[PDB]
Amino acid sequence: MELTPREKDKLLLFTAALVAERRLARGLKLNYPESVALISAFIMEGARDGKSVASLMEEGRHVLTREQVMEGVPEMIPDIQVEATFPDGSKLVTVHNPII
Amino acid sequence: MELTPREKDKLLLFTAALVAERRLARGLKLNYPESVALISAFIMEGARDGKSVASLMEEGRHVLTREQVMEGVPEMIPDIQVEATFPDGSKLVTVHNPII
Amino acid sequence: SNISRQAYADMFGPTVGDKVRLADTELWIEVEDDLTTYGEEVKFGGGKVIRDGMGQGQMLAADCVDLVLTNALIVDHWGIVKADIGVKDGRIFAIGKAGNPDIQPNVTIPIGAATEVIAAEGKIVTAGGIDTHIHWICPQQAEEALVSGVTTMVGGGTGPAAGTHATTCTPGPWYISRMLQAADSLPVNIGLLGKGNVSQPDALREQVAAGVIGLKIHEDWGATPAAIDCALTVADEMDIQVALHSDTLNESGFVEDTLAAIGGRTIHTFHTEGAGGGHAPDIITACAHPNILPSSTNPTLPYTLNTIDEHLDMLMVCAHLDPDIAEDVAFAESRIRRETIAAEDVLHDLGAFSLTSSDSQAMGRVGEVILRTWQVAHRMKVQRGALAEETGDNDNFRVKRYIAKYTINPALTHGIAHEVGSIEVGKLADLVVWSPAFFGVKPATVIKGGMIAIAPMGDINASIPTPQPVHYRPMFGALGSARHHCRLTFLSQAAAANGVAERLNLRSAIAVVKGCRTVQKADMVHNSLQPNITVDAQTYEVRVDGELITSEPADVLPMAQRYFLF
Amino acid sequence: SNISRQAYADMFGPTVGDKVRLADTELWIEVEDDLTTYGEEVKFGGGKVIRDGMGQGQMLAADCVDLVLTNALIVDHWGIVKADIGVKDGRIFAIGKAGNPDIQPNVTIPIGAATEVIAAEGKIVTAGGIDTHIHWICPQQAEEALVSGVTTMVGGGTGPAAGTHATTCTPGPWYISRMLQAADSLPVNIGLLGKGNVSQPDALREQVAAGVIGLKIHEDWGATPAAIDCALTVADEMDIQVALHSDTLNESGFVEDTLAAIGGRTIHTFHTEGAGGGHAPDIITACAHPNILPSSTNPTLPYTLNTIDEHLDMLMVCAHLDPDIAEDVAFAESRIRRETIAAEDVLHDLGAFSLTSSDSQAMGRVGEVILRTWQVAHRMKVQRGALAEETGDNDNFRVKRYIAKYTINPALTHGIAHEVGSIEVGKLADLVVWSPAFFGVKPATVIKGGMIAIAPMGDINASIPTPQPVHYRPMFGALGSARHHCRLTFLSQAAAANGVAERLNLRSAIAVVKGCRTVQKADMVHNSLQPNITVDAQTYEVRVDGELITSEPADVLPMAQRYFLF
Amino acid sequence: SNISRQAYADMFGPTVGDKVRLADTELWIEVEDDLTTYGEEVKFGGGKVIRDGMGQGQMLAADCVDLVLTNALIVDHWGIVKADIGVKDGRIFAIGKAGNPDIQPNVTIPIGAATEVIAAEGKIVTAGGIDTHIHWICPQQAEEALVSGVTTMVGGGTGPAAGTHATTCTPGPWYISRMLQAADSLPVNIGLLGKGNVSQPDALREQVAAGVIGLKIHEDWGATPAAIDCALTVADEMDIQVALHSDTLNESGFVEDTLAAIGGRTIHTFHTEGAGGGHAPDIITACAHPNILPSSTNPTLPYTLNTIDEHLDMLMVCAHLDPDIAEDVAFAESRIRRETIAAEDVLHDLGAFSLTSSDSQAMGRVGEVILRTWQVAHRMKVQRGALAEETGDNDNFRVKRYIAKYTINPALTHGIAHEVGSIEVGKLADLVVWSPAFFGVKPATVIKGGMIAIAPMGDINASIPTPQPVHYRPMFGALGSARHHCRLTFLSQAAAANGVAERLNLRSAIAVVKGCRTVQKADMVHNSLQPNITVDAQTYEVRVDGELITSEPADVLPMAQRYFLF
Amino acid sequence: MIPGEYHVKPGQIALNTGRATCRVVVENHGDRPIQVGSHYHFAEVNPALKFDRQQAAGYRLNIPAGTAVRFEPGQKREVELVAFAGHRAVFGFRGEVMGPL
Ligand code: NI
Ligand code: NI
Ligand code: NI
Ligand code: NI
Ligand code: NI
Ligand code: NI
Repeated sequence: MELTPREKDKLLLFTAALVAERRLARGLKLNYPESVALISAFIMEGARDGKSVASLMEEGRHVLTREQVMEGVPEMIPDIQVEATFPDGSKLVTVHNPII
Repeated sequence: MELTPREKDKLLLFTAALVAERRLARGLKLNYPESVALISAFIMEGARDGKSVASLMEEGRHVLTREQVMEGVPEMIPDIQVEATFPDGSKLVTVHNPII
Repeated sequence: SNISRQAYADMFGPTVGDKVRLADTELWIEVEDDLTTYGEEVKFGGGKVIRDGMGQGQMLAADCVDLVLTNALIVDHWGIVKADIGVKDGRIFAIGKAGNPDIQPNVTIPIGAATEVIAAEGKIVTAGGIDTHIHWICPQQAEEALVSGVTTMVGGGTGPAAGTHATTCTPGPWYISRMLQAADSLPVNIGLLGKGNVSQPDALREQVAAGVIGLKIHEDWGATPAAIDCALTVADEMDIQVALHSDTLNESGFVEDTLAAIGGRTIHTFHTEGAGGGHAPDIITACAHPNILPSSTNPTLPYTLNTIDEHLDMLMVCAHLDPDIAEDVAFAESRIRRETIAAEDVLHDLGAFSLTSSDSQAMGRVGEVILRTWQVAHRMKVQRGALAEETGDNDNFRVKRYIAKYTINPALTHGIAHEVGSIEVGKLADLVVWSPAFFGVKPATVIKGGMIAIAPMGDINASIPTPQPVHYRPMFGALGSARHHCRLTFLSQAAAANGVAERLNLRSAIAVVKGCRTVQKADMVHNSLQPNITVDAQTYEVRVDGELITSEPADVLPMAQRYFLF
Repeated sequence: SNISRQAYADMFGPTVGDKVRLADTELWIEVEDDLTTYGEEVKFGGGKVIRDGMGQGQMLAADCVDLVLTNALIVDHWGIVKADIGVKDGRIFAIGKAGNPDIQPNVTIPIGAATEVIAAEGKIVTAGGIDTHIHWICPQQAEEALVSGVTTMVGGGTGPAAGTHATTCTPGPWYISRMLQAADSLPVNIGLLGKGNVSQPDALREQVAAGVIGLKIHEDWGATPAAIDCALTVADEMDIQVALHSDTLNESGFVEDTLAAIGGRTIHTFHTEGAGGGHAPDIITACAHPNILPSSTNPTLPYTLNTIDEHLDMLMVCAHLDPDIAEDVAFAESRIRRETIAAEDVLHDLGAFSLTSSDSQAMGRVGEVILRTWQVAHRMKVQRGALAEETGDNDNFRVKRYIAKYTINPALTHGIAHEVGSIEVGKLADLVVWSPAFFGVKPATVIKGGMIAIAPMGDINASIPTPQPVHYRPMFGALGSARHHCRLTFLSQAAAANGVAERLNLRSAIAVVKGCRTVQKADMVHNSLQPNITVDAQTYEVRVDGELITSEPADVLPMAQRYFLF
Repeated sequence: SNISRQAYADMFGPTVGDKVRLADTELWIEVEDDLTTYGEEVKFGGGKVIRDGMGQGQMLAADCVDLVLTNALIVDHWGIVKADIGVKDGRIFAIGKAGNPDIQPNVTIPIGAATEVIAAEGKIVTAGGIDTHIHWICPQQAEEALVSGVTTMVGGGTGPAAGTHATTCTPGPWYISRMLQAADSLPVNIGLLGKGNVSQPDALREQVAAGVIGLKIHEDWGATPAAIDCALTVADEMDIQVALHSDTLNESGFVEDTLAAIGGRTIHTFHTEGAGGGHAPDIITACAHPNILPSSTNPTLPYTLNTIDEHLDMLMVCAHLDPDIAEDVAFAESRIRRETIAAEDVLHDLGAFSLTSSDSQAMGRVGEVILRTWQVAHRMKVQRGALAEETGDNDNFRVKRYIAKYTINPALTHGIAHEVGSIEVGKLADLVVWSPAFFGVKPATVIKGGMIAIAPMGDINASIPTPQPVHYRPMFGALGSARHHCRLTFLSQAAAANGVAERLNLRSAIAVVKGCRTVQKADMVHNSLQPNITVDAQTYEVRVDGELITSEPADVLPMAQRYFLF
Repeated sequence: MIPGEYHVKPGQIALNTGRATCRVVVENHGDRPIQVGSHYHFAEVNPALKFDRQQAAGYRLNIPAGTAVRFEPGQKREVELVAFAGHRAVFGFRGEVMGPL
């Protein structure tokens, strides 16, 4: 595989997302780290599919709503940022006020 | 659990395989690292079940086909090797030209 | 006897006339020369050539090399040739024909009892990359860079602090001393840049005397004509380089005023295209001057479909700006221009821009300097075709022009070319071994000072080094004292003379920078063009000799989704 | 001109009169003072104030600070004020108004070419925590503690061995020497405790001469009146502190006998509530004496619903007990008492208990010393309301009282307050930067000796430091020699004089403990209460002046499920 | 009073006459002796024996041990006994009865204020393993080996380079010096092997003078009679060991010619069975000679169902062979023989083969040397029953015979038995503590030079060291200077005399090898058989005194799927 | 498109040109296989191979570098040799020359 440090680091993010993904499935209100991880992993898969940066900046605001997270969590996340390999190389996706 | 460094290292492989496994489910054509990880994890579970080295050397060539991976990927993988604990201890499984 | 060319290729790697495509790009190189004697190639293994009395001689250590890279395909600014590489005392000893003079002809690289062997047949060997725009935001950047193929890192910083997030400056004696001590722990050659923004010369001399090999003028600390003039004066008397990031706001004057302040003195302009910083919107015109050594930072290389979208938002978090404050956002659009972003790629292809760097964690990707340089080459071949200098049906010249951008050119610009920057005898043995399919993306081996420092490694408990999982792990060349012995900390001539290494009790090898004031655009290997370039103040259109310079954004690039897991 | 208070807050952080809630607790602090001159605040960035000739002067390194923390909101035992923090030579230089005297008024902290900047506007800055009850069970405890905001660790141990699992003792010269050498590799200030249980004075003197800054009397090694008397005698002649864990079994006598053996000599009582060890069931009465410096260990802080259930089982694995042997379990119920567990929280709120510690991996959580101290504060405000000392509509006094428990008080108790423990000029620059929303839970930056040692860091290959995943990674202040230069190994005056640092060839900075015998309860900042406390031998009820002291168990706490992934 | 044997076992571990099964194997050991005085056993904990004035005395540091392993069940080549182990100055002080002479009888190991305690009741203690066939392909191999219970590693290499992938050779002065410096960073004792394939004596002397403790003759570098003779001549004059991997191709002669070249001089034959290398197909006959010290590499131990299948493919990647080239594959079948693979297991059981090693990442598993040795013992008991030397209804002799294979025998073979190899007074305290259920698989504690270096450790922030996840983490004995003090770098007498340690500025303790030329087969503890063994040139059948030597392949083995996650 | 693919021009490479060569009939009289490397001094191969050792003096096999010729027991075959170059000094092998020639 020849995994570089950055690829191995993203495996940590992906695994953190698996944790949140299951808790949301149970119907729990997600906390701070669970929310950032869930929305971040969504964006990474978005890039893998070849969606544009512009598309993800928008779709990323519809992953979790205010009624799916704990009190005060939406304000603790003014934005979320993550990079992934798009068809045209590494790009940065910034999602402002992701939870509403 | 008393996990040794080698057991912890395999957890990285297993997790890399989870990534590929989902992308294949989406119907994406797998890239280089995703392919090596997917086929490798298959073999590890094979050993866990108690399949012989000879059996896995063959079954490992039928995990992914040429139409399920990106262009040029089958040639980037002339073989795949992985070790796992079989009923009779650690053994090495070599799969030649796994993707066809 | 006789052997077919294909079987030969499979056994000893390609020879004269054979072509090899670089990774998954449209770039093809052709072996220009082979320094071997057919039938006398050295190969390692059971029953092979390198054995006592055969390809291995009876000479003592002093008369043979320590390491030999067999059947290597060298790609460097001077040629794309097949030959053996001999390494002795951590330095490139020779490039020739390895073997035993006792029984073999034309041996220039003797193999003895004391010689280790690295089999490079079927592999491409290149010098280690040199990134001169590093922000020391975190120590983890070194391993990242090393894994990508960059063996030398020049920049400034003190860690994740506002000043370093924004600028490449290790402020003052205390932080310089501290960072020089921390550098011994890192597996790459390091040189530090101090804060050059001051109108008092002594405040700069102290920093150079403390140990920095250059000074960074950054607009966030005030890139005024007085500050610039001051830094260049001390640079001229201490033989150190100046890196510039000009006044984007045009607060103290326009590009022509900064250029006037510089007064024809030598200077390395960071991110010359401007997105990463500089006079809006014509900082790019600097590439026309003989005293300017221009470089690009990597997020704009090459021009793609998602480039502009990603940029508006990135340029905020870096400079510590505010989207609510109009003045903090009005220049964002003046700083990010599609027009100059597209011209930059073309300017590299022409040799107008001479270096590529990252701008690590401050609008740049530390592990993508090599990767993006080749992506630009691929895209330019696709769009513009062959270069006027090409000869034969290959891309050899374009490859030499682009590889020089992150190897020899950065070394010349910062006065370290006497130590690193290329595969030439006498230079430190910082080499990278690549498999053609992963060229520019994932190295097979990264050698520092004659010792492998990082390489892909499989299951540690496996019966061989190849079983999964295979990921990059630190080797012996990155351990304690072995590392100290295989890396260089670059000091200024003043610091060296002052006994800084002894005072801080530095453990690594020490090198000294020199020749920073005499280099000019004409000295940049394969990239010495001085175009008559203009920028339209309103349309932002870039023009060279009246003709419009532009390019189209890529939708898909090589060295991307086929190699990475994320 | 004029600026509204809200916009001002968003730009430079809160000012006089503004309140900020700490994390998700019910605690509110109010800025008591602001040391700036309105309109002259220093801010870093493009076009901002800190630029040559503007907010940055022309002075040489010796005349300006090395690091400046701009617009900081300081929370310390002495005040909750807004000001700039200047750091020079790894020490707190000043707390005032930073800038350039050339063009700005009231500058007490000069910024020059050699000054690095850390933007603290909108952030809370506090001293580094000090945990004095560490069991050196594993080296990994240091990073854990550092990430939580604890910069100094005092304790004893030799690794995961039965003796260390149970007690904070580095037994004898050999293990002391070995652990002192190992300490150079850790990114926190360290002081060691030896085994103080001996009735032969010379066996103790040797340990102090070997390097320990204190001695631990633990019942597992025999906390008899003879052992106690012996340790205190040597402590008195060598100026080192004694930490006690008394005879729980009442084998040699009751609490009053131990107190008699102590004879009014200075002593730090570990886990004074008793669950973590001590005379059953009245070891808590010790907090009434002027010579006793009482502390709590953290698993009992604060009293919650799952506290008792978890405790019965935890108290087994630690002391190396057996659930089958009746005598090994009969005292479990005598040691874990709801009555004293509830009184402890109240006693902290009143200032009867003066310190908080962990008791790492031996009935304590190394990374939760700060976290739990604030949870107790929150719970006490909720139950008891405002403290008699409060002034204004805020919780400023309660905050000062509780922060002192893990900062200055532990430093006074162990004779290191001359070096660390608070933000006061001359003290080592061990500072922690917090974002109000994560106060007490997850630090934005942890500074050791003037260098960032650990901080949250995102994707290393990213274009900025913020992209995911963001987790704590070691910085330059934690690397080789830079670390040695930014950390302190505390020695006893005897060891220092004997040349122990030179003999073991210790690489870090060395500090010496002093003033361990003269501190008394009256010296504990904000926590000097000596209550007339009694414990009912049968009901275990705690009473102060006849009134019953108790509290209710919490079902949910702040700084818990909203911040952690597991 | 009186106590039943079962309760006694549960409290202090098994005593004389009690049996314990090793892990999940069919092997049973029986306590042969107990050195305690019933009722006077020392136990640590609250209310237990080791307390001031009781089981702990008043003696100064010089008169008591630093560490005491209480109630240990020792398994060594000399006995399987119950006793206390005293460690002083990093060395085994005594094996006897620990306590306080003041009030206890028969105390030979005094416990004082300076004594740390490790509770070994119910645990098995053994010496640290010694692997003499290490390929330094990556530094990560050390932690892997340490975790398995191997405390000393002897081999050669320079990292992941072709030469090292294939051979255990650190080629020449430069690489030897570099690797010796890198060794200070590793937590295991290390000794290096140089490239012994040369027909010029001076090229070898230099390597020994540079620091190697032995020379490896490998067929890939030419294992010719001239090379062999040359290496043995220098070995004889410098007192260093020679490791051999003979001419598999029979190019320079057959096994009898190599044996002739050796001329009765001392030599350690690597992988004597032959699969891992050596004259095809009778290299195994070497075990019949008095001057040959034979060892096996681990992938062939023991003979199982998947052995042959896995081997054909493994033997390719290692030697750098090619499946297309007929000559590169024709000998694969000549090298991998079911006949010799089955005889090897039996030969170990008989004491014909004296050592076990790994052959790390070059046809061997670095973390399975101990594990596989016991799997062979289990399989041999199952197939052949009790050994002729067994006494009583136990497997004590077979256990002593097999444990010697990776402890004392490897130490004798390489001239380091004066320092390590067994639990005997005066030897370095390299000890491993095992829980009977995990014997040979996963250690409870690994002690290096008197300090725990690696051990299983649970949640770092937990209230105790046991909560999940529990995995192996480095301890204090593996940190900076503490590690340097607890590990040994073995030098040759020449290098030591030449001042190599001082010149390279080596930080660890230094030991010197001696007695490499005088050891012979008769000196191998419990494994000195010299069978009249023959191999049929065609059928490859192994015969000892005419009788056929063979065994059946296992389908399932202990110490496998029940303990590992992958 | 195959990443890193070669485009080898067709043809052949002539090996060890301009050097003396000779042919020798060799036969393995041993009972175990023998394999000889390309650069091994032929005159000093395993004594079980019967051939004119006097003719093979200073010669090695004329085969591509790194390859080998195997001789099964009883195998008889004619091989082509090529003369050593350089200093023509043989050191090592069975130790029969250990000097020039
Ligand atoms: Ni810039
Ligand atoms: Ni920059
Ligand atoms: Ni305690
Ligand atoms: Ni404790
Ligand atoms: Ni071998
Ligand atoms: Ni080997």
